[PDB]
Amino acid sequence: TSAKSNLMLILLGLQMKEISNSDLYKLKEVRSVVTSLASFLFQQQNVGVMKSFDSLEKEAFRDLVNRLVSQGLIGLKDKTSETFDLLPLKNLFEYAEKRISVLMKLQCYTGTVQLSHVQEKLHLPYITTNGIVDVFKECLKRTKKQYPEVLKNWWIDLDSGILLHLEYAA
Repeated sequence: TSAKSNLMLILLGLQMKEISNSDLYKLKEVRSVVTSLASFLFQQQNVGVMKSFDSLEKEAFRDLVNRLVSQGLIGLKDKTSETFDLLPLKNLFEYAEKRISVLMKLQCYTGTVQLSHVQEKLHLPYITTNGIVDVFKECLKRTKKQYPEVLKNWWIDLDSGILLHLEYAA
């Protein structure tokens, strides 16, 4: 639980179909996350360089936000107002959940998820392999929590696709 994963979840659980970059920043839980990456950026400045901490908070914040946009988890719905579309993230999570639950009802152990298939089922050509793993990683984590009696452990290998590994308890 750190960095853009924490922001990923903040977003994931928002209820809004979208949110403006502006508003998103004013959220308390989001500030805790940037102030954290903020301290790293301060330690990382080159000799002689000295930006204000706020300059670093805002900078950390844009970096945290782009981390998700570059993997396709959130979409920049409107550049003009800096509004993000939170749906790609909510659908990608939902799609994850469904796959995990079916593979389990089938006792699959090891199964593949192709990136192109996910881009096609949902309708987002910008999702990336990293974006897919981070979502399935979180879902597999929650699944083990809600069903200890079913899922013992899990792993995600890579191909352009992820290889999901599942091992059961009873």
